[PDB]
Amino acid sequence: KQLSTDAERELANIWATVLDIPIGTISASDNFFFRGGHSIDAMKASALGRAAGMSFGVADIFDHPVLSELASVAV
Amino acid sequence: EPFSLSPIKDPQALHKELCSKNVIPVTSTLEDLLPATQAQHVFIKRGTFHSYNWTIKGRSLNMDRLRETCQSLVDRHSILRTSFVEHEGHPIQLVLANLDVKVREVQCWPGEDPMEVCKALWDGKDWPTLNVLGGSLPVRFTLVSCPGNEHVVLTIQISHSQWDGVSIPKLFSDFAAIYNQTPLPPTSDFAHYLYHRVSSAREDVQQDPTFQFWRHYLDGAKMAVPFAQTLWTFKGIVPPTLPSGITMATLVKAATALFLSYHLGSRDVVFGHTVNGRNLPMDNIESLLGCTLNFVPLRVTFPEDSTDWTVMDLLHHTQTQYTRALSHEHVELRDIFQHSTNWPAETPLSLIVQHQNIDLSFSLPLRSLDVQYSKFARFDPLDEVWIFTEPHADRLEVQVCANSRVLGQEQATELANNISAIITKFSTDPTARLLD
Ligand SMILES: *P(=O)(O)OCC(C)(C)[C@@H](O)C(=O)NCCC(=O)NCCS
Repeated sequence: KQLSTDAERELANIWATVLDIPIGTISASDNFFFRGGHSIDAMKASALGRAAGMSFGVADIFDHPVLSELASVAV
Repeated sequence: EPFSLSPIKDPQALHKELCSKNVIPVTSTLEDLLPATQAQHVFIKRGTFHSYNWTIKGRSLNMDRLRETCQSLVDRHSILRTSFVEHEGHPIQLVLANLDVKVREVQCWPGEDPMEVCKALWDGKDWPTLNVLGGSLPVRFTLVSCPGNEHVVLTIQISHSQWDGVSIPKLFSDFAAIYNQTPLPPTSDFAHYLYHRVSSAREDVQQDPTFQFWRHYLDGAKMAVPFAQTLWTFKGIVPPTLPSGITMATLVKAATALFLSYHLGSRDVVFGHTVNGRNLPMDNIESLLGCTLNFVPLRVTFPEDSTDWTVMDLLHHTQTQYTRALSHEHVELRDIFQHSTNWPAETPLSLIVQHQNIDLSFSLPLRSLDVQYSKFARFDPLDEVWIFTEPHADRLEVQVCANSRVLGQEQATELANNISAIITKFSTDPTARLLD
């Protein structure tokens, strides 16, 4: 499933760095925890989010574990 | 705005006094002065002190560059040039600048093992005479060499008030980059973390969402004490398979809650757990060096009629009881108890669970050099019991650490076994009902 918004793209790049998985393998329907993330990865993702101008916290990643859903609630 | 959190009127006079008693170097300056956090203090009171040891072998090793790297590392991270002291019974931190780092150096006899020399210094004087609250800098370097300088041990000593699991790897990767002359991004320091916490607090404490959250979260709760030389007890199990949507940490905490439920006679349990303290919107919060850890209450409430609760129900509940607190986990525990409960502010946590989902192995890729890691460690609990869980590739290791007067060997062994057994049972059958 293809990345469709700018937020989805920026978020995928963040997941790629934090999970050390290649960007090409990330689809919009991917689940952060199923791809191997845990609470500490989520903390790092959230911080990298801020540096890219997105805004979400660790709780948002637990509530919206799927990439496309997380990209909507980021501000 | 440096010194804006100082609890002392003339911070510069304190520094001058310490210089004149030869506790800190006379050519240092005072860059800042702040209160020490409760978590920093937990570690300092328990003598928590480490020596991170790097055995380096090869012909290309450059001793001058090692020395200079120690100096540069301290210039970069202000927690590493922080001194701790008490004022009116309360611990503060002095952040020094213009600090010259002096490496303790040993040139061994032929045939002498450098590591045995480090061990001898460690046990003979380095930890037995440790007095962090006397104000002497806890961060110090030692370099022990065989003749020829092709086999060297480098040592960094440090108080646990100065690092945590998220950030310690950055100390080693920064060291390597500076040695290798690789470029480094700018970073923040621990002081910036303390200023950021205070700026997000509200001046009226009854209007702070955080203390409102804790008040509701802990309403009607009671914190029981499950248990009345320092001992470590270990127990390995096969790595658990994780039910969909559940983290390993949740599994460990649910197991602990079930255990306590039975051990006490209670459906409503509160115990402590370790959180990373880095879920805050501040620049470089993921990488800054310091101890941002916090030990906070976790509450798990079984229904009065749990007949139908499954393991999954317990897992989802336990996980939600952690995530509800994510935005509020960063405040001092004594402030939680003072502003959000009837409990005495200095009420201690008696059981603390730490899940170690951080780096467990370390590297120092110096440029051909063979570099091995090892460490020495002191940690002595007071009346509390600690349960650590380490997730390795081949096993999940459950570790119990407590004083023997609180938990004797047989009791500790049984605790480790029970928590392990419950974790495995949860893993192999998550759809089961709690009447196992
Ligand atoms: P998540 O559900 O995967 O993790 C929860 C945690 C609360 C276990 C994790 O977020 C965490 O804060 N800390 C564990 C790391 C830690 O601080 N280790 C000890 C430092 S020396």
